[PDB]
Amino acid sequence: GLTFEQKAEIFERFSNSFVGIDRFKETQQTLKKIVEANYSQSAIKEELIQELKEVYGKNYEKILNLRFAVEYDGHKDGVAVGEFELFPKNLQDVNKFENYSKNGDLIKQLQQTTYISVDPKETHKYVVPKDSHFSLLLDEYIADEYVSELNDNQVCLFGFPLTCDESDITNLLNNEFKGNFTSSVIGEDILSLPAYVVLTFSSPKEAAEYKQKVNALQYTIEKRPIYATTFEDSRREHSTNRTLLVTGFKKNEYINDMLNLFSSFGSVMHFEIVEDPVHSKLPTTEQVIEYLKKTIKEGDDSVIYEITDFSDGAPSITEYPPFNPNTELMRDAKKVHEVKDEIELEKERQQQLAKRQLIPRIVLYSWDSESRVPEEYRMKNASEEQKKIIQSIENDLRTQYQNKQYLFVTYACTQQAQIAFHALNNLRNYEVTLKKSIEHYHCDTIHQTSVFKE
Amino acid sequence: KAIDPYNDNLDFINQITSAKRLIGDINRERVYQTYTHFSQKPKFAEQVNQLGEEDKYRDEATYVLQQEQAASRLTKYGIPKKYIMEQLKA
Amino acid sequence: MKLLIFLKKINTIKKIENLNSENFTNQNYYYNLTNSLDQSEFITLKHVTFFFLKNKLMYSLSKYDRLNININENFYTFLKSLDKVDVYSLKFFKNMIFNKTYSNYNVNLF
Amino acid sequence: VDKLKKYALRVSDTKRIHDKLKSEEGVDFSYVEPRNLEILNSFVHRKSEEMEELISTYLGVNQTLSKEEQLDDWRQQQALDHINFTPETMGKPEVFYPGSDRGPHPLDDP
Amino acid sequence: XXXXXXXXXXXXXXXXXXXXXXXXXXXXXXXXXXXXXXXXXXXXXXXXXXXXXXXXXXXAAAAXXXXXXXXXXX
Amino acid sequence: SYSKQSSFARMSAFRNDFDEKIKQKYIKNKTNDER
Amino acid sequence: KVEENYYQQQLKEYKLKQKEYMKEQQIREKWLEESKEMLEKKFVF
Amino acid sequence: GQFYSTLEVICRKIGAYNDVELVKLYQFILAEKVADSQEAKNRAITNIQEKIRFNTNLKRVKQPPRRIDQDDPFFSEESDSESNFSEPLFNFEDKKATVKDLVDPFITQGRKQLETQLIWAKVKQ
Amino acid sequence: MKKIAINYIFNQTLGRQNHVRVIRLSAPKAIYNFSNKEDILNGLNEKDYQRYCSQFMNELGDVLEESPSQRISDVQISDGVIKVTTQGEKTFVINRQVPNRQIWYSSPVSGPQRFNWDLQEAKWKNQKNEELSKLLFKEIDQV
Amino acid sequence: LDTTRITKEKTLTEEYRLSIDHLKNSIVTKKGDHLYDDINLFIKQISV
Repeated sequence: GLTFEQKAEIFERFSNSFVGIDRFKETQQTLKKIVEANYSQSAIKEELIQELKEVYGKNYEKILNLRFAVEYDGHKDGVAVGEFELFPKNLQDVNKFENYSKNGDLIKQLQQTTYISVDPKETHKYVVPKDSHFSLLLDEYIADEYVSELNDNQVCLFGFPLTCDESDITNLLNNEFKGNFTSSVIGEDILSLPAYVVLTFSSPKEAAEYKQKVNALQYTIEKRPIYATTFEDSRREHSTNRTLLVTGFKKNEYINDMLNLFSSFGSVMHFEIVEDPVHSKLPTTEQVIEYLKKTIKEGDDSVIYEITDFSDGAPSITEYPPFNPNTELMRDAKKVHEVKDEIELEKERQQQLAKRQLIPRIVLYSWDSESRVPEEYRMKNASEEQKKIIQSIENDLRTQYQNKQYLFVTYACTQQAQIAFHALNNLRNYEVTLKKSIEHYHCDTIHQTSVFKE
Repeated sequence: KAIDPYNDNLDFINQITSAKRLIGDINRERVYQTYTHFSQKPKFAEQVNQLGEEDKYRDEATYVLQQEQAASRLTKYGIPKKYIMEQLKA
Repeated sequence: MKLLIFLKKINTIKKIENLNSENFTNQNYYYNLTNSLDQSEFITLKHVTFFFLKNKLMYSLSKYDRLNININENFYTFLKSLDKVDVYSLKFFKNMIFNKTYSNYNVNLF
Repeated sequence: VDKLKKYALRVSDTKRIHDKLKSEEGVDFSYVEPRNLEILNSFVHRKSEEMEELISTYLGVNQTLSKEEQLDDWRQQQALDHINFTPETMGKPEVFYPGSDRGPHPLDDP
Repeated sequence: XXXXXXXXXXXXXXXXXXXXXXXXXXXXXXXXXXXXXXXXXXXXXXXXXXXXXXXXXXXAAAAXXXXXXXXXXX
Repeated sequence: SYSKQSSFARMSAFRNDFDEKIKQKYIKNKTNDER
Repeated sequence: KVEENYYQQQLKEYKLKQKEYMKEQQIREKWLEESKEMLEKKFVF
Repeated sequence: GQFYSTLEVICRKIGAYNDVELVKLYQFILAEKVADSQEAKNRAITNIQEKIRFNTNLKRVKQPPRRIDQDDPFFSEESDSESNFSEPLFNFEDKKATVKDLVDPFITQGRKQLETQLIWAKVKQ
Repeated sequence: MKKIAINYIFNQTLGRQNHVRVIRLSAPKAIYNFSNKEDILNGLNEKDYQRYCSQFMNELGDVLEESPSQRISDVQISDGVIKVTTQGEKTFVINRQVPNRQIWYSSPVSGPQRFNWDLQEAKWKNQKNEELSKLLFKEIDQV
Repeated sequence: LDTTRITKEKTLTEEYRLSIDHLKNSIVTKKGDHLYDDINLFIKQISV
């Protein structure tokens, strides 16, 4: 079993304590390194490099220094370019995606947008009508399937973990497997590492007889198996038994941790996350009112558009469409039938105000500081020395984002998917299912609430 | 706009309380065919309880009666910036 | 000159407070408190495996936000100041406000 | 413990105030003698009192008892009427409900 | 992992469950009940409580207020 | 399952409408008669 | 066609409430009437 | 019966919601206090935990059966309705709950926040 | 290096999210197999293949979408693919395989197999001289 | 039935006292303190 003293450590760590406070003090002191280091990575490299070696083995040197290219296809005119780093030197700069260089302004023109500022022609490329959802606009993904794509005389392998290099593969073939093959090609996955190799044999008997060799002997890198497949296994090694969902994660989590998780259980071939901003502009009431009058016709009181002003921090409301209290009234009545006519009509006029207030109202936001503020501390009354500063800040604030609490994966193997399906169901809060013909709009919630209002 | 509950001057307030002791009470529903925030409208509210039973009106009546049955400068109208900064010096 | 650097910056700060932000509409600081502690965050067999295996940094690094920690410190001391101090009184007053206490003088048909 | 009183005085300060704005001695009511008052409240709540007699007879409740047993009913009203929320007026000290396992509400374990 | 499967029912999980009932139900006062508690970060022996803390705030303070306090008879 | 996102995916069951009168079609052959 | 169906689907829901609602009132009347008779007997004797 | 009722007054002001929770929190602090080396300590916990795992089952009431709300995978449990009104003792005029009583003064909630809140409650019902 | 595809997408109406950022990562494909367009294989050119599949492939989607039978619980269509789910959980899949100039059929009953085009007969068929459609409608009734 | 019923073996009458003493040593006690009154009674309600 275990010794006594180990239990008390396990006990204290898990005695009336939830996640966020498990070893609460130690995490504070990690900041005292980092904050004093001003987010420089200098306090942390000695610890990560041990972990990479125990996990990534040899390629840790690359994996500190890997870089993914980036392409922004949002702005209508031009596509942009950038890069993104695993484990960068600025511990602040994490999943910000700000190193883009080619087209610097066009993405700022998009982050710096209200719900009014939409020109589908010249500025913006992708737009979502009410009939549709943003997933339908995207090119619908089709994961690549390898076992279906075969010649019935070649064979593919599966299950190469992270620590194996290209040099290792070329050795094991000549050393252990000793194939009679004609050719061989390696398939690199998302990270530069390999995960599967195809082998061409001149005739099918060469393949299957070679297959049963590889699967009779159970060659096992550190703990994981490796096996071979042919056209018969295209059924089992199809995209349906590969793809998965995940939903248990929180809002604040970084991608730099996520890619390491799902790569650990096995190699990966595709990711999808939808992230939404936190801070976005809030225009003036007038710009809204100028906009609504173009969109909305008169005599449409099914819905009302509340507009609010938070330049004071407390809301002040402005409404649209405004109310028409046009009414005529009977006055100085001197007979009985004069009274009866008044009663039957005022049953409504005892109710008009409530049936106005009890209309579904679309809520909208506005700022309106420049009006209700002294002229000294305005933006128009500022200096170009300052106006650069504020635009430097606005362009920074609107780079924070929040994931939509779901995720997608394509494991190139099936056994890797079985293992991720087995562990992720048994870790913190993650919950997993296959992706059997479903799209984003099922898991989306905010879109799924607005539709119910309609 | 004019009746700011966070307005705190003797002039603006003594003009109010001195009005009621002399005037008495008012039925301001005749006045305002539109809506106001400061007024009391019992007959307006007794209606919405009855209309509120239906399916449309529960999700919408709540914000009304919250806005009416409330008693605070703070929770009803929020807290603007000015009323806080006054209390640091104070 | 030191006074000028102090006050010339403040001329900017009073003009920086008036920026647009969708977040200032919501009361984020109140949501983060309520949404922190849930049924999920209680320790289970599942969480505990995540604390033995991959307690590492590359597998998990978002723990070290100032906001995720400063907010938990309020919950932190309340649990460990439980045995030493009369927080049971605070529970009594918390119920006393909403009349959830039950006294002797009062009348009941229970 | 020092903060406990500040946190405790707010409790009694608030229940006084919140009941005050609903009561409002100056404008909303005026203190009057109860004896002559019930003559009035017998008229506006007349509808309820009429049915309560029908219920008493439907159950089979008897008429008013002898003078001695009416004098017994006298002081038992006086006991309920001469309250000041003290052990002197009660005959017992003050306590609060033992918070039980199933819940603090009493009917969780009647 | 076996130890966690062993000392499962024997584990103490009642205190944490209490706070959950607090934040869920009374979401308002709970913020106050937790804000009421705030232990001192650092102690200090001799001083003149009248104005020593007064000057101790004006000078020799950086992002951390200083002030007096009682103790077990002290 | 309790996750609000994964739930409604697990709930959905498409092709919610059906009929019995309507025959199930087939691909047609102008090559040869059947009767 | 739909409004006619939903019209008559919802009558069944309305009447059943109305019938059981009146069953109480018929039971109220006997209590209201008979209880008043028991009063006058006690005050005349 | 002598020292039982006072623990209910003491344990609550301590974290221990019940008597046995004292033992559950002071397991190891108390295990070191007893000596019957490491094998005595390990065998000492078993002397304790087996008591705890026996003290409960007697105090454990037979729980009521499994309701619909419980173990519902897709949704949480139902939230009981809280109201501000107390019905009449006899309802000659049949009174009913109304929207005003669900509301509570001195607490407010933004307009959009409610409609989000009320939808997901409507989906449960 | 590899590439990430970010797609900023926006809503046109008012109440909903003004701004959205979609992320998509996709590792490239390996080029194990290759055959030129002009290189005919299995009796078909690249253009002969796209015609005689789409003519047969598009008609099914017109049917299976409109299928009134309970058994077909879910159906999905994409570029040159169609997925099926009989009642319960099982799945049938048809998929075009370009360089082979052939299609890919997969059933739980019968393993994955391939079918070929015949000019004199003008239909995708098996080594067993069997249509793809009738196997689809039979294997459903078989299970 | 006897499997359920208690025995003097499994009781805890001493393990309470060991914990309470850990509180008194750990926590300050005075007349103003609410714990001082109940604990000194509690000690008599075992030794007596």
